Amino acid sequence: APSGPFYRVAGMSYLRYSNICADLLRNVLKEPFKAKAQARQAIHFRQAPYVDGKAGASKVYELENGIPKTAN
Amino acid sequence: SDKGLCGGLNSNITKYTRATLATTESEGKDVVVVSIGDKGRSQLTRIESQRYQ
Amino acid sequence: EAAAPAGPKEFTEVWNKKAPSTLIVPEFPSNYTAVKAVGEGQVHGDAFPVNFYTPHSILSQAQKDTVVLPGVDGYFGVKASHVPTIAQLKPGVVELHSGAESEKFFVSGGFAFVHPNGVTDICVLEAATLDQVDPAAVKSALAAASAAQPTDEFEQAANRAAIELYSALESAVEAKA
Repeated sequence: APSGPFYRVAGMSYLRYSNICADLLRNVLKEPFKAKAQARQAIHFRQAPYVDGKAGASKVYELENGIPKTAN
Repeated sequence: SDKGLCGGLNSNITKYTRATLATTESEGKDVVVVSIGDKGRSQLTRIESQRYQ
Repeated sequence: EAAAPAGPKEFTEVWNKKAPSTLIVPEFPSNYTAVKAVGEGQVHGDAFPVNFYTPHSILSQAQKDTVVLPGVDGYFGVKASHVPTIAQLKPGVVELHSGAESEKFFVSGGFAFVHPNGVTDICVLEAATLDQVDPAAVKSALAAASAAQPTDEFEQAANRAAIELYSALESAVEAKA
């Protein structure tokens, strides 16, 4: 449906696009420097939408390899 | 915060939440209240539960 | 039309009525910045302050005389008093110049500002200097990028981003100075 850049017409946000470009730069670094990459790349949090004060169960992100490049 | 041994941190911004929210909502507008950290999900769902998504 | 002047000093007038006086006024991120954009200055000749930023590291806050940024319509240089510019950058080489020496950070994207008071700001997400990059791993991943063809265009939005980042990284070190 929408217009704009190539990520924006796919439903991909700019924060997902610029992070997909970010960790893909961190993947090809040298190994003394690539050791400092998956530290700042891992996403470890959870969420729960509160419809009326009762959440549901969860949505737990435990990814150590960056933002999901798959569809969302 | 997440663990709640901080002693007056998470309660202070929930005072500052409604001191900021009620300042800027007098036009009959939509408000979504989010919390980062589960000490707010025990503190904000009893003071602002109708606007907590 | 400016009949609604929102601002940090104007947040306090409504906050002194509905919010009680028991709390002090909440702070704002404008109260922690010594440099703004609308108050001119900071150039005083042929230099201009350059603030090169990642979310995890402040890479430069000195004053340079030439900054070469990889904008999406190509590379462009920034002298002392450039035109005020909000330039979106593609993957490429941000090149700083304080004199005869140059530092070449390869960035992954993220915007770059030139402000009407002569200050400039480069706002990237990951900036690796080219000595931290080895080219043996770069086009082996492009061999994994431009070969797989998923017709789901969320994945080839990522694969197009994978192609232009790795290919601009190959010529970042193969065109060495």
